[PDB]
Amino acid sequence: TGYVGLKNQGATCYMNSLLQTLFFTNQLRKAVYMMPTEGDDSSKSVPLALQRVFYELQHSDKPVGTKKLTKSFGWETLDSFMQHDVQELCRVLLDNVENKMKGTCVEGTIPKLFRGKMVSYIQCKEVDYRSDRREDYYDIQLSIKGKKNIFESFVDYVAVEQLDGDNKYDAGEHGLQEAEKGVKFLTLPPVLHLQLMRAMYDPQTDQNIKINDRFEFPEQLPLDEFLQKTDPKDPANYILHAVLVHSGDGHYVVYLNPKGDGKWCKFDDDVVSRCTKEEAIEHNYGGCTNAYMLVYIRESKLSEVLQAVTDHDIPQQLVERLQEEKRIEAQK
Ligand SMILES: COc1cnccc1-c1ccc(C(=O)N2CC[C@@H](C(=O)N3CCC(O)(Cn4cnc5c(ccn5C)c4=O)CC3)[C@H](c3ccccc3)C2)s1
Repeated sequence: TGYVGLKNQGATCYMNSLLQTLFFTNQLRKAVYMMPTEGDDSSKSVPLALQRVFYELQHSDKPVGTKKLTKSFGWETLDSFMQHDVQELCRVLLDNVENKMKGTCVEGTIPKLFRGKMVSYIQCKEVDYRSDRREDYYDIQLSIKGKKNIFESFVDYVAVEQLDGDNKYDAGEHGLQEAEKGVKFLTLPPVLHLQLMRAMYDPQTDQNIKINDRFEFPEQLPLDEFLQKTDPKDPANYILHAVLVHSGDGHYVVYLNPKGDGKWCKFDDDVVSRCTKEEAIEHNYGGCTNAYMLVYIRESKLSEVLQAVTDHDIPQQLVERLQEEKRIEAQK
C-alpha cells in the first residue's frame, strides 16, 4: 500500500475512519500544515494536534496514535462518541481549523472545499406568498430506509412536502395556509460528504436502532439534474473517494482509493491492505456490514483536491518542534 494505519486508542469508534478520509483530502492536509501553531499550547491546541496526527501519518512507518488529539477536543469519557454522529466530529475539527486559518494565506480553505449552497422555500398553494432562504451546508444527511439507492435518497431530499390540516403553514398576515415546502440545491462543493441515516428513533427500545438494509451507491455519481442551473463548463459529476463502514450494532472500517484512481485499500486501524473495487463498493451495500458515510469528489476538481504532497510541504519550523517533542518522550 505504502500507507500507515492508526492505533485504535479508545472507543473512538468512527474517528480513525474520519481521520483517514480527511488525511487523503490532500488539499486540506497541506493547508493544515500551514497553520501558525508556532506558539500554540502543546496539549490544549486542537489545530496543533491534528498537524501531529497528519505529520505522523505521512512519515511514520508504524501505527499512529491519537491520544493528545482526543484530549484536545475533550471527547474522552465513554459516550463522547456514541452521543454524536460522524458529521459532528467532522464539524468540530474543520471548524477549529477553519478558524485557525483565519488571517493567513490559507484563510478560506475549508468552505472552499466543503461548503455548498441550498434553498429552502415555502410556496402557498392558493395565495401569493413565498418565503426564500438560501442555506450553507458542509455535509448532507440522506434517508435510506425504503430507498434503494443514492438517486432515490436524493429524490426524497428535494421532495415537496404539503402543509395541510394541523401542519398548516402560518403565513403571517394571510393566516394559516395550505402550502408546500421543499429544498433545492444551488451548488455542490468540490468534496461531498454524504451521511446515510441508518440510526433511527426507537419508540420501544428507546435506543438508536441500526438499519442494515441494502443501500446502493455508484462509483460515479451525476448530480447536474438536481441543480437549478447546470453548467456545461463544469458539470456536477462526482467520483467515489471513500466508504466509511460499520458492521454489527460495532466495528468501524474505511475503504479509500486515495488518488481517486480505483486503486482501493481497506483501512482497519493499524492494518492497511489493498482491496478490490467490489470489496470497497458493492460489498458494503449491506443486507451486518455496510456503509454509513460516503465521500465523493467532483471530477473537475480531483487534481487540485488530491494535489501531491511532499515532505517539504511541511514548514521546517513545524517539523523541528514535533521532532524535539517526540524525542523528549524518553521512558526509563
Ligand atoms: C458496546 O459499546 C462499545 C464498546 N466499545 C466500542 C464501541 C462500542 C459501541 C457502542 C455503540 C456502537 C454502535 O454500534 N453505535 C453507536 C454509534 C453509532 C455511530 O457510529 N454513528 C456514526 C454514523 C452516524 O452518525 C450516521 N448518521 C448520522 N446522522 C444521522 C443518522 C441518522 C439520522 N441522522 C440525522 C445517521 O445514521 C450514526 C451514528 C453506531 C452506528 C453505526 C452505523 C449506523 C448507525 C449507528 C451505533 S459501537
